[PDB]
Amino acid sequence: ARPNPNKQVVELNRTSLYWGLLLIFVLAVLFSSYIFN
Amino acid sequence: LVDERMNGDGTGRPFGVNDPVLGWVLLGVFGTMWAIWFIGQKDLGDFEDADDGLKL
Amino acid sequence: MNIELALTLVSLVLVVSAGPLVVVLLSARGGNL
Amino acid sequence: RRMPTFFETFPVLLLDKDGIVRADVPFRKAESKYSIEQVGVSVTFYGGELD
Amino acid sequence: MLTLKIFVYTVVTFFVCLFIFGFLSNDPARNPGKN
Amino acid sequence: KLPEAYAPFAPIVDVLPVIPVFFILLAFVWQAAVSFR
Amino acid sequence: ENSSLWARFCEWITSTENRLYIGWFGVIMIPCLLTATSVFIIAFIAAPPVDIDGIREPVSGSLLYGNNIITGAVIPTSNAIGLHFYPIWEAASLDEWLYNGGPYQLIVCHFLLGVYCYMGREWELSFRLGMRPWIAVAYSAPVAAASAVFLVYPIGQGSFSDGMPLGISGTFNFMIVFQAEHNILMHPFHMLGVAGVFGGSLFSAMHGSLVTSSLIRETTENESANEGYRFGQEEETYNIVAAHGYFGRLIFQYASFNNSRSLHFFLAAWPVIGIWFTALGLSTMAFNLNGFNFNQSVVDSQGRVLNTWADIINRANLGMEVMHERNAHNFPLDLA
Amino acid sequence: MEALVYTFLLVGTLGIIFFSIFFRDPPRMI
Amino acid sequence: GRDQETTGFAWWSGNARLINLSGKLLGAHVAHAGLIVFWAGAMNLFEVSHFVPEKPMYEQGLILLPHIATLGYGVGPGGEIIDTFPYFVSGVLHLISSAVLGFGGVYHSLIGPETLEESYPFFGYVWKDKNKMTNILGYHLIMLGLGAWLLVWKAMYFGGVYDTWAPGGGDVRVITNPTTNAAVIFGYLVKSPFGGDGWICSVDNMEDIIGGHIWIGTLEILGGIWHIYTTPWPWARRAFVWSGEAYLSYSLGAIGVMGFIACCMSWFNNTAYPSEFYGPTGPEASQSQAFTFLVRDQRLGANVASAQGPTGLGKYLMRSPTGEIIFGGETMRFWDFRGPWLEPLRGPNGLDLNKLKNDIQPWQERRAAEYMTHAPLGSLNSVGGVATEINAVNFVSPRSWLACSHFCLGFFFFIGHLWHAGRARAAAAGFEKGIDRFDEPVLSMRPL
Amino acid sequence: LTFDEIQGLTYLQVKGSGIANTCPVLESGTTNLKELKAGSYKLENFCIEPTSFTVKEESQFKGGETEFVKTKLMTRLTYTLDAMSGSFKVGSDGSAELKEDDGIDYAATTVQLPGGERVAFLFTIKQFDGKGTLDGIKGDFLVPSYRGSSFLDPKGRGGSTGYDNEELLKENVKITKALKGSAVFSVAKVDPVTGEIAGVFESIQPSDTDLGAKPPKDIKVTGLWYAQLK
Amino acid sequence: GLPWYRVHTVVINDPGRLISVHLMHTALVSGWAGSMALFEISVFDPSDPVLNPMWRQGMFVLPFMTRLGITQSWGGWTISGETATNPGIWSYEGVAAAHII
Ligand SMILES: CCCCCCCCCCCCCCCCCC(=O)OC[C@H](CO[C@@H]1O[C@H](CO[C@H]2O[C@H](CO)[C@H](O)[C@H](O)[C@H]2O)[C@H](O)[C@H](O)[C@H]1O)OC(=O)CCCCCCCCCCCCCCCCC
Ligand code: CLA
Ligand code: CLA
Ligand code: CLA
Ligand SMILES: CCCCCCCCCCCCCCCC(=O)OC[C@H](CO[C@@H]1O[C@H](CS(=O)(=O)O)[C@@H](O)[C@H](O)[C@H]1O)OC(=O)CCCCCCCCCCCCCCC
Ligand SMILES: CC1=C(/C=C/C(C)=C/C=C/C(C)=C/C=C/C=C(C)/C=C/C=C(C)/C=C/C2=C(C)CCCC2(C)C)C(C)(C)CCC1
Ligand SMILES: CC1=C(/C=C/C(C)=C/C=C/C(C)=C/C=C/C=C(C)/C=C/C=C(C)/C=C/C2=C(C)CCCC2(C)C)C(C)(C)CCC1
Ligand SMILES: CC1=C(/C=C/C(C)=C/C=C/C(C)=C/C=C/C=C(C)/C=C/C=C(C)/C=C/C2=C(C)CCCC2(C)C)C(C)(C)CCC1
Ligand code: OEX
Ligand SMILES: [Cl-]
Repeated sequence: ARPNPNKQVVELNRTSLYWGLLLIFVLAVLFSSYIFN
Repeated sequence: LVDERMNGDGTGRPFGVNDPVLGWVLLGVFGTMWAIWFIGQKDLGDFEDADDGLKL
Repeated sequence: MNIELALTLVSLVLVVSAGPLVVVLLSARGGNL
Repeated sequence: RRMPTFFETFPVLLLDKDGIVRADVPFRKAESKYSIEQVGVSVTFYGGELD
Repeated sequence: MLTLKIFVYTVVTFFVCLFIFGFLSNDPARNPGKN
Repeated sequence: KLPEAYAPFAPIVDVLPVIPVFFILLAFVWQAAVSFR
Repeated sequence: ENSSLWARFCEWITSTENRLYIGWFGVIMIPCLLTATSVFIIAFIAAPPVDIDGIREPVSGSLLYGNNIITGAVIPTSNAIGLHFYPIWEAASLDEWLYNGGPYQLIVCHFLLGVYCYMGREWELSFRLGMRPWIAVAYSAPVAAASAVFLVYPIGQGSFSDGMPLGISGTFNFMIVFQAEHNILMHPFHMLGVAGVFGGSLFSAMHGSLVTSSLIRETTENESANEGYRFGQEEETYNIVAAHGYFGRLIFQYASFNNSRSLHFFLAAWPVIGIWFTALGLSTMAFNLNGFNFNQSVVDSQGRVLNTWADIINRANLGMEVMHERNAHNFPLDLA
Repeated sequence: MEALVYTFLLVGTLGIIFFSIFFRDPPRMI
Repeated sequence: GRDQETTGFAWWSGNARLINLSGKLLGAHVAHAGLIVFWAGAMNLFEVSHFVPEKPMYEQGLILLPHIATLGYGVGPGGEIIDTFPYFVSGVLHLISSAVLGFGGVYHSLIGPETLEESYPFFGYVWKDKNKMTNILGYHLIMLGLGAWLLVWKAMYFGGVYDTWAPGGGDVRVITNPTTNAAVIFGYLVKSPFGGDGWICSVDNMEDIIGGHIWIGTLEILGGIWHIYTTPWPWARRAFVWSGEAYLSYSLGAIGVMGFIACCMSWFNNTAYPSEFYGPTGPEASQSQAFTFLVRDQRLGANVASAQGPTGLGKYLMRSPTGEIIFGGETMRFWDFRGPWLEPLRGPNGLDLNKLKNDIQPWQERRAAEYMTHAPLGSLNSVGGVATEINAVNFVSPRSWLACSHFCLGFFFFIGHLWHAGRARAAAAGFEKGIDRFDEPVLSMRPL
Repeated sequence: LTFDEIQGLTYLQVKGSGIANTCPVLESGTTNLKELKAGSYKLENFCIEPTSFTVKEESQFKGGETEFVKTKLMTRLTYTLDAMSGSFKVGSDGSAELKEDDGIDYAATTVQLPGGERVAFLFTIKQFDGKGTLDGIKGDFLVPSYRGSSFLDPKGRGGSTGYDNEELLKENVKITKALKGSAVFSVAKVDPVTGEIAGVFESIQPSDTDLGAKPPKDIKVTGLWYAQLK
Repeated sequence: GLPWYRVHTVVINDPGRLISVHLMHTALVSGWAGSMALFEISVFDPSDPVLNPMWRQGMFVLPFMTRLGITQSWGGWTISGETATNPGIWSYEGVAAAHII
């Protein structure tokens, strides 16, 4: 029907990519010691 | 007789009906769909005419 | 070589000849085919 | 008779010195005139572990 | 199983009758062509 | 087999089934005669 | 308005503005295919093993019973049933239905009725848009082929066990047992159908190459060549005289179609006629008219038989004749 | 174990076929 | 003669030029009707010419003689041949009479009037004239209404027909009491076509086959008069297409279904196609194997009831899934068989074990040993075994030629249906030539 | 039906109805055993017909009390023995016996338990000879091998035919020996004139062994039976 | 534009999409429970309830069906020490297929 006027855009700049990928790998270093027991 | 069945595959009963409720199911559904078609025939053109088909 | 097998093949020549012979005789004489 | 490269499974045969079938493990055990228990083939080892 | 056989006959003869009474309803004039 | 007054005509009757195949081949002959007008 | 309940309904079925057109074939196609689809998925996953041959050795066909995608199948109806109509209600218990080869005959009857009518609505929409109607003819070439492997072949053999299973490895057994009994590779109808698809693939690789190789320059080189065509345009997107001119140099000038309407007819007519013979092939092989047989055919003087390749193909067939249905045959002929 | 891995990949293919029909890129003319 | 630029139709769709030409089209059907009779006469004389009357008829590669022999010409008890002169007459009768049809097919196609509309008013027809079509329909319904009665009269007055269910071997019997009960006759039509029921192939006695044609003889003489005096009703005007090609495709849908039935009836029915003349059926030759190889235990004396097979099922006799005493092996799929050499061995509970050990006639095994050998499975170059069978014999069954030919002949007519019934529906609408390029109906629709 | 109610039917009037799976029931007869005639009488048309198949199942549950569980039949109508015949000697006080030797004295049958899994056997009372009073004809019979000796596995193995390949249990044991069953009869009603007697039985036999690859199971059978005398 | 953690607040304005999302979350929560049930009844061991019981086997959604009165499988077994006379339509397999449809 009508186009929705609530269309918003999402963005993730490079300095936030680096906090994301460093978050994931570090606690993957943490918890993977426990998953294999 | 360890179990109960139709026992009606090689019998050759007409239309596969063996219980007479099936004949009323065969006919009563048919008459109802006919009844809706016969009423709605008023919209489908009135070809009460000499020659009025999809002719060529 | 039989007399039966020969006359059979003579019989086939005559019919196969009779096909286009109707076409030839109207392609020359009449011209309405 | 050794296994050729192509057959994954080859029926066992016992050729003689000259290359003629003498004993075998058959498929049909019902009719049998060449099976090894009607022949009596024995195995001898030379060295290794069963010397 | 008789309860199931009376149900298939209601289903089939419903859709078979939409077919037969569907093509009778002036299908050859349900075309985009003009005359 | 054929009757004995008819037996000298066995070589002609062994051609007769093939005749209707020659009618469809004639219709291509005739259309070549009119040169596919 | 003044329209009836029925006319409201018929101006919805034949409405050409639905996302998927229904039509009057689709009112009995759609409830048959959704029947046959939803029962095919369940028997491919959870069917208990089926006695296929009547000798009470059930054959597994489910993913839950230790099969993978390739070895999964929907096992055909048992040999003891034969051609008796065996619906779900003639069985006493539901598990007696499953063990005897139940969902094979439920699928095939709804499948074949569904694809006869999918051919129907390919006509029906083409009448609703003013198209010429012969796409429904071209879909009859697989429909002729699928009617033979499911229905025409179990009639001539007398049982739905000899039909083709609904499985990838199930198909491959059906190809082997068939040629062992009927020698399909030495039948000229299978020779036409083989030429129907080797010719059919050649006529698609060759036609599709030349249309790509004659595209008009309209884009850049970083952008794809598919961006030159815009949808619904009127002018032609490739040079046609250049492709006939190319292919005329390639073999000779008489060996090419310049008329593009005569071209696209030839692409339709070549495989469709070719599949019709290989559909009629195993239709005639269903009634036990096998193929060629040149066994012990090349003989010299003094009465000695020379091998040919046809005697080698004999040995393949004779090695598979004595192995299919391994615990069935009590008698030295395979009449069934 | 693999009997549920197979059925993921079967209904996964049927997922795209649902999305490729109804959520297709609509072909706009001209 | 006709060119292309006056009609549009090319040389290969050339017979479509004479749609609107009534008189030329009339010679086209008559000339074709000559060729059907001409094939009937020529192939009959050809098969009589190569006929050895001491060997069985189905062994010699014959399909038209058992059609004549089923009617009961020159045949005696058991299936043997008395004299082959009536087989010579019909081949002579059709062959001379084809030339009479041949002359009229040449005449109207060349010199007779190309449109017999304004000159011969009873014969002239326009394809949209509905009353005239129902006349030309209704005249011919009498012609094959009466043609059904010839089989009826020949079975009740003129010697009868070969009844393969005669006691003590098959024999010609005059049908005296034809079964004309409507509940018995119409029970075949609304019977299921699957196994054990067998839609119309399972008519098992000659009393019904002759009894049926009294109905179909009466009906399209009654129905033939109905279409003469009436026009189609306005629902039939709302349902059909009224052109020339539309009438053809209606017929092609019919005789596509006719081919598939004769495909199946010559494969299964050993009553209208008796096994003494057309050879055994597939189910008959398979059941002949287990019967003859049960005689082969009776001369050795082992217990056929106690003969357990390898799977624990019964080597010789086992139980049907509806609980009946039947044969065993892979021939368990053919337990729906009935035959006159086998039905005198069956009691209530299937075939009787006490009867088979004692009450075997000698002539029954003499027939069930030919049927072991002459099973219909063969090759294409007429070898005649399984595919793993060497070039020894020369036999493929007439049941296998009739079932294969009339499947394929009765298949393309369904492709003939889908051609013309689409084209006649299109050309009546207007767009058989293509899209108009000025107002195509797609451009007037909403998207998606 | 009675005997001549069955015998009046033709083959077309019975095919596909399951009537032929039945043994003839009797209406006219003596309920209280009046006759007590002695001597030799031809045990003819001795056919039985079962009612319920329950198996001695070693329980899923850990408790060591076995039971008999109700089953679902997987074969359609192949379970009735028929046309077994012999002699039925009768004495004076009530000592009588029966000996049968021929006819369809065995019939294969698979059947299903809950939990999904299946179990097969061949239903036989062949070579059975019981003595005693007219309430108990308790005795013993043999059970033949279920498969034959020439039976093949899915991998081409077996005793009479087959190649091979810890797994020596699966090919070197292909047994073709016959075990032993236990059968109990009971005469219920006697006809004095027409010579046809009925009754109730109860039979018990082992199931199947996969040619010696699993321990077999034992099955209770109930039902009715029938026997003529002339 | 949004951050990554405010992406679901496009729904907060209009009512109509908020049903569509709350239906999608409802379809997952049920579809978990249908998947969790079928997964677990395919790895259940009804053999020894006195000593290898239901709880020790390590099991999550099947006691929540048993507590409201589902004690029979389509396989034919029960919990308490018997087998199924008839399971009926509402059994372990049927409730598992009830949530998925
Ligand atoms: C073991 C046994 C099992 C048995 C199973 C049963 C199987 C039965 C198989 C039957 C197969 C027949 C199928 C084809 C039928 C074709 C009907 C048709 O084309 O029909 C076309 C014609 C059209 O009729 C005409 O319809 C016209 C409509 O006019 C209307 O419309 C016109 C324009 O359209 C004008 O506008 C006009 O003003 C307006 O009035 C007029 O009414 C005409 O007078 C009238 O003749 O219909 C008619 O003649 C129809 C005449 C026949 C009707 C038959 C009815 C049978 C009913 C059986 C009992 C059913 C009980 C039902 C109960 C329901 C509740 C539970
Ligand atoms: C059995 C099949 C059959 C029949 C009966 C016809 C009949 C006809 N066709 Mg068609 N046709 C056919 C097959 C058939 N056709 C096929 C297979 C093709 C494709 C090649 C065509 C293509 C075609 C075209 C393109 C045209 C026709 C036309 C015609 C008509 C006139 C022919 C003509 O001008 O004569 C003149 C022809 C000749 C003089 C040649 C000689 C023909 C004679 C009759 C052969 C004699 C055979 C036999 C030996 C006679 C026995 C003697 C007898 C008295 C005992 C005629 C009604 C024409 C038409 O549209 O009419 C308006 C036309 O233009 N046909
Ligand atoms: C092959 C010859 C032939 C042909 C081509 C036609 C063609 C036609 N007929 Mg005619 N007709 C014929 C033979 C023929 N008929 C015969 C032999 C009779 C006598 C019975 C009739 C009696 C007849 C009547 C009375 C009428 C027609 C009508 C029509 C027209 C429309 C038919 C229609 O809509 O069918 C479409 C098909 C259907 C709607 C369904 C028909 C299925 C029938 C009912 C078979 C079911 C019978 C069943 C087996 C019995 C069950 C028994 C059970 C209870 C035990 C059409 C022009 C009609 C017409 O236009 O009037 C002039 C009309 O009113 N015909
Ligand atoms: C009923 C529950 C519920 C609902 C409907 C909302 C709804 C909302 N919250 Mg709130 N919130 C909730 C619970 C809820 N919240 C809880 C419990 C917390 C504490 C942890 C928060 C903390 C919170 C903050 C801090 C913020 C919101 C924001 C928002 C808004 C946008 C959410 C968004 O963009 O996420 C986008 C989410 C993703 C892109 C993916 C996140 C990935 C998660 C962390 C892990 C993966 C999901 C996991 C596997 C699923 C398991 C579910 C679990 C229940 C079992 C929206 C109004 C935002 C807001 O209001 O700004 C306007 C905001 O800044 N919420
Ligand atoms: C039988 C099912 C079995 C299970 C199914 C599992 C499926 C798994 C594979 C899914 C494949 C998805 C591929 C990408 C789809 C796509 O690009 O759509 C693009 C469309 C664009 O539509 C657009 O929508 C627009 C309207 S609006 O702007 O969105 O309001 C409109 O303008 C535009 O024309 C229109 O094109 O995006 C949408 O509108 C809907 C969102 C789709 C993204 C979610 C898909 C993933 C969730 C699936 C369900 C859960 C599955 C769990 C695993 C993820
Ligand atoms: C139209 C046309 C056409 C067609 C034509 C036709 C088709 C015709 C037909 C015709 C015909 C259809 C004919 C027929 C004929 C026949 C005849 C002419 C016969 C004769 C016979 C005889 C001669 C016989 C003899 C004999 C005898 C007596 C017996 C035995 C011996 C003998 C064999 C000697 C076409 C296509 C071309 C096209 C164009 C046109
Ligand atoms: C002799 C004989 C017999 C009998 C037979 C008979 C009696 C028959 C009849 C038959 C019949 C009596 C048939 C009928 C049929 C019908 C039909 C086949 C129908 C069809 C229909 C149609 C085709 C329609 C269509 C349509 C539709 C669907 C819708 C709309 C459109 C139209 C209308 C088109 C018997 C078996 C005894 C024995 C053997 C032989
Ligand atoms: C990370 C993690 C987590 C989370 C998890 C989750 C969140 C899960 C989920 C899961 C899920 C959530 C699953 C689901 C599934 C679903 C399903 C599986 C569904 C299916 C469905 C279907 C398949 C449907 C179908 C259909 C359609 C569509 C149409 C209609 C009909 C039918 C039915 C066919 C947590 C933290 C907690 C912890 C652990 C780890
Ligand atoms: O089913 Mn499937 O494949 Ca007609 O052959 Mn006998 O059966 Mn069975 O073997 Mn070979
Ligand atoms: Cl066999």
